[PDB]
Amino acid sequence: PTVCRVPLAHTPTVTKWFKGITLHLTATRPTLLTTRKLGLRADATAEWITGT
Amino acid sequence: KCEPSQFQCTNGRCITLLWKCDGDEDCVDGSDEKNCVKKTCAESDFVCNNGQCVPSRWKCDGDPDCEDGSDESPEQCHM
Amino acid sequence: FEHATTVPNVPGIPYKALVERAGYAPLNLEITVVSSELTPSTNKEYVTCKFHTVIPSPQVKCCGSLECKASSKADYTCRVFGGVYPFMWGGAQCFCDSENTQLSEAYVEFAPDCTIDHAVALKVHTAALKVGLRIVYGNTTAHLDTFVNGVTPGSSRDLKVIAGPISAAFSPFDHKVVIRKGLVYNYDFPEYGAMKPGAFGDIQASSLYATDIVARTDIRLLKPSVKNIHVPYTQAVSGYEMWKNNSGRPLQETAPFGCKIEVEPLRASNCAYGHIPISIDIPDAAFVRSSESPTILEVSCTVADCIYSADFGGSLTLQYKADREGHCPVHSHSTTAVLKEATTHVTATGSITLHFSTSSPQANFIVSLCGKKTTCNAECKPPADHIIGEPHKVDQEFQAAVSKTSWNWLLALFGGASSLIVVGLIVLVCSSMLINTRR
Ligand SMILES: [Ca+2]
Ligand SMILES: [Ca+2]
Repeated sequence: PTVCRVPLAHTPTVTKWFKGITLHLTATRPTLLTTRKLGLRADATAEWITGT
Repeated sequence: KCEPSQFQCTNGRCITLLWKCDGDEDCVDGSDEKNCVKKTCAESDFVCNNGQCVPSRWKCDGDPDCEDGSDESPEQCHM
Repeated sequence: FEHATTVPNVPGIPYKALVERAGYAPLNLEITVVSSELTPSTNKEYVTCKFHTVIPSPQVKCCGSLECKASSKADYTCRVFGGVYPFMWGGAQCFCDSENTQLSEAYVEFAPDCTIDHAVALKVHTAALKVGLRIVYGNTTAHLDTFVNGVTPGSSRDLKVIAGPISAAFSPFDHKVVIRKGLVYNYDFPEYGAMKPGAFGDIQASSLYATDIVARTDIRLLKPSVKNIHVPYTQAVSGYEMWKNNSGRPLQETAPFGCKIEVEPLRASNCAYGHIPISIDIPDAAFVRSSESPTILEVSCTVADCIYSADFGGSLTLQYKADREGHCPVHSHSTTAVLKEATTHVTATGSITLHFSTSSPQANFIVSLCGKKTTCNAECKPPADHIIGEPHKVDQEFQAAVSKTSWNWLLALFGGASSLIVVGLIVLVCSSMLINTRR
């Protein structure tokens, strides 16, 4: 076991509207966007995002 | 305390393991270097008869630098 | 005294209550759920990883026959092939032409790098909840970790709190769980002994260093074809590798109720579900006589501006006339409005501005200033911001969630309809006996 230096992606911009958000994501390389709701149902998502 | 991902100085502040036994003093009292077995000397680093790692420029500079004085012995550098 | 309080289990928003007994000044109670731990009782079934196929050196009997002998090793396949005539660097290794026989063996092992890359198949039974609390009563602040089962008198020093059973039994884990390098999955792994080739758990063992390895990896031994010495074999792909390819996403990302799944031990931390019927036992020294506490002769609450939001989007000023200085508690006796502070300085006559949070579009909550309840009436507008970064402090009721203007109009329409119904009733009863007396 050891420690590796991993990249930090560009912090996304959040557009706020009624009962939702928009993430404006910049990723030069495949990056993972994971979401989940904090209630009885998760509705979890997973995506590898490349590009803006 | 702090996680095994960090090495604790003998001060209370802990630096990561990549900074321990790396040849650089980053503990206030130097407790991250004077414990590991990385006793190697650099390519340009002169080595005393006592084993200390002294820069090559320090050799026969006119003043004793190393503990045993081998850096300024007449045998080690003729005068 | 015992204070039956029901603290909502959400980690970080204090729950403000007020405890009184006749003849004593009210006390401010603040219970904060700092951390939660859902630790289930686990049982280690087996350990799996990528297998290492071990093909021993072939055995050749030049003019004779070889037998297959039973072995304990994992997936021990053993076959005997006649008429081989094997070749090494140097030519023929046997002197017979077609009476030679080759013994092909191939068992399976644990790869050397499995001390890191391996999965632990666990069966988890019912879970237990352990919470760290921050009871602040009066002036003292206490820290204690208690088990939410309803019977343990978990007590730091003297507070003697009992955490009653959680209202809704919840667990992010199903009966079977796979742990691999800190990632926790909800996988229906095969049982110990029923292993399929090409599926997760085709090789199993109680420990990485145990001698009881069992495997079913479909090792088929083939007849040698080339002249050079060869053991030809074909095998199913590693079920561990296939599962690693199509594992899905971990519970650390698919968990409900915002739970943090952690390993060693397997636990879910900081979950927000249900309610904790917590019973407190305040030391009698904290309480004080009403005679010594300041008394409020007249207090009136006027509310300046309010938006119902997750944060403290309300302001409240009240003018009091107290006969004596000191400190006094402030508390909102409603579930739809919660005050930010718990105590304030009381000096003769004055006014104090207290910020609160509400979810109803009408601040119709009743505030207490060391007794002498007062009612506040307001006109709470919707918030300007759409998305906030902080949880809601009060629940969403039904009676409070509808404004009084909307209540007035809904009641007006329903009462109008009932009014037509009742006037119809009175007119038909007034006409019935009139017709009866007509003849
Ligand atoms: Ca260092
Ligand atoms: Ca010198």
